[PDB]
Amino acid sequence: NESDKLNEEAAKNIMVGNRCEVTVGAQMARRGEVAYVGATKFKEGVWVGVKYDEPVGKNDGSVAGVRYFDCDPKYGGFVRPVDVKVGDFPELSIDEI
Repeated sequence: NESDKLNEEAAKNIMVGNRCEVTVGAQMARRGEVAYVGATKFKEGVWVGVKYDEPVGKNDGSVAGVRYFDCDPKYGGFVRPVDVKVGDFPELSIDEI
């Protein structure tokens, strides 16, 4: 009950194309771009599909044979809106310093 409310609230400002940072549980934060926001076929509620900067995801934009977005293998992930912050989150990389 409380979780659905928290997820619905967090999703209101999450738009496809937004840069983002994903923090799932204990894991290291990972940045990418929002590729999907809304309901899916695999579980009820709101999901955020992310196209990650590094191959640190779990999918290729598809889950259970259903395509939701396009990306390379291991660059995609689906997480709950509460685990996603959107804003100016540029790619963590240093060319030369």
